[PDB]
Amino acid sequence: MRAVNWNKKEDDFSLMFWKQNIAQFWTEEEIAVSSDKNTWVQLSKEEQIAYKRVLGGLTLLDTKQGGEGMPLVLVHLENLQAKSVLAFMGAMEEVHAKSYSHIFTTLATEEEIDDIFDWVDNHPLLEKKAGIITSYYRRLLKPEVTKKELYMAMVASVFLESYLFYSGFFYPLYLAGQGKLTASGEIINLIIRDESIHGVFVGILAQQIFAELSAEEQQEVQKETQELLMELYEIEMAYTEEIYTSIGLVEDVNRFVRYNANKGLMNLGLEPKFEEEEINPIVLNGL
Amino acid sequence: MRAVNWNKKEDDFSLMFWKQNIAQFWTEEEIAVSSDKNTWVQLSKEEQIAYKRVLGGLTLLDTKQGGEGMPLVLVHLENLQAKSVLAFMGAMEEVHAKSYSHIFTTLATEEEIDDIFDWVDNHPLLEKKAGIITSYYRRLLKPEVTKKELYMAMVASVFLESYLFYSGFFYPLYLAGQGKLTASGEIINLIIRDESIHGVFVGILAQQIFAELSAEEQQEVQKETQELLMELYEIEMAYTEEIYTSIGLVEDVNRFVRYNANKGLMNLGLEPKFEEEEINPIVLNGL
Ligand SMILES: [Mn+2]
Ligand SMILES: [Mn+2]
Ligand SMILES: [Mn+2]
Ligand SMILES: [Mn+2]
Repeated sequence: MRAVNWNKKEDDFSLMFWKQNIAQFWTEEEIAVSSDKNTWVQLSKEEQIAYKRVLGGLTLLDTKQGGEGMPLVLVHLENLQAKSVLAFMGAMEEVHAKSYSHIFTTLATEEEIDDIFDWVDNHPLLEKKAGIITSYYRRLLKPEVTKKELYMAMVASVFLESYLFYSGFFYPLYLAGQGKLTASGEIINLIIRDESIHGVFVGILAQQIFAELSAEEQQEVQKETQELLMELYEIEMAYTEEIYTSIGLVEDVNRFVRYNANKGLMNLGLEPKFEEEEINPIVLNGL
Repeated sequence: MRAVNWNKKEDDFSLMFWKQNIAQFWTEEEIAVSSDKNTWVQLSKEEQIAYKRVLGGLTLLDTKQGGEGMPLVLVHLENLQAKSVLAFMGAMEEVHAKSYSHIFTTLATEEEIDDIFDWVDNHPLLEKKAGIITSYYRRLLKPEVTKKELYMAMVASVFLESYLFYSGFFYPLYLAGQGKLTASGEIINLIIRDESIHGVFVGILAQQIFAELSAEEQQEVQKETQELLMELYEIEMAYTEEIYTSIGLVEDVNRFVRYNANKGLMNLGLEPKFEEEEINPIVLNGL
């Protein structure tokens, strides 16, 4: 039975990703958020509610990535060095999820926080998008999985990591790029720094598996990936309209969703699907 | 679908375990092992070989705990705050496993390190003892698991990290308690500091599940647990004879194995099985 040996490379990249993930280690106690109270209180109630809602959705996605996505993908890997990096990534999803609570405890009353988790837990769009992603992960709950099943779980993980978070990341970046909620904006920027590297790494692993598929299974997975892309897109378009119609930003965020969906695809070594468009410089300045 | 909400307690202990696990965070790059070369080179051939053999075994066990044990147990938990702790613990098993390589790269040649991993990978005792523990984890590879199956996976996990590692931990501690290989002994003490709290935590969760079992399943699990304890003890007696006969420390290590088996039992809220004996004061000083 094999032990992990870091003095003999199992691949060309797991060590550098390991070192970068651990270099980027952080926890919420390193950022005081209370100085955001000042700008929080100058936001309209629509702006506040949008911010809370998006953070709630992000919390849910990270809870699923830490609790199901990284653990079930990593258990089936044979590459012990790569497994290690995914275990570390998995812990950081929990650090991310807990981070949002740290922001909530400063910006919202105990009752307002109950409100938001009730809204998450009962939300039909969040349930649909989480249900879809996690159905690929739950296929892995069996002793032996096919390469195709593992590949599609990794596509789903990248689509979560690189694509589905961004309808949520948009708004904290937008506010931070205007000097509002800048402490919370820092925390969001730490999460994004981690997720950028998560997405690349999982996408490298997927590309490896794809090369081990037959020409046929390669076609089947391309067809499934395009369908998954578009089913999530339709959910995301409904989610952005729900969240941002009150504040006039639906078209802005839609551009940023498509931009990030193309980044996910590129992480998988696939061609972009959406035409390039001008993304808001204020959110680029919040990055 | 539920998101983790750290502003409402899901139990009355996960938060303090989360904080302590993260307070204890460390990385191998924080301990330079090069000052150990001095004492390494004054060890006899028998001593050097026993040290490399035990570090090899420990590398194997941490590999399985990070790669199967924490992930499969955590995925079935419903408590989202507890899940989070276990995912953090899972990443630190990979930090543990990688730390042994860090010790190896300073003490041993590339060829010497190949020799060790060839020996761990083909070792029949290490295979049997890993295989026994990992068989409880592999039962969890299915959509629905029983309370009984989860409980026995948690017993196995505590048996691994409160009991099975200690036939290995003994030697680094025994050397470090004589002022030898003290830098490596630091890294071993950091691993033990983690494992000590991993064990307590998994055992709290096991006790919770045991309370949700029927009286009859409670009896069945008590029986399985005692049988498991003793099957592993027999394997440990063979391992300790193989490793420590050459250096005159078999009876010393056997006492430390029993002591730590009693700790594992106590972590599960069970009675100790072995008499209290005096453990080698030199390993206590290494700790
Ligand atoms: Mn995350
Ligand atoms: Mn991630
Ligand atoms: Mn460990
Ligand atoms: Mn452990």
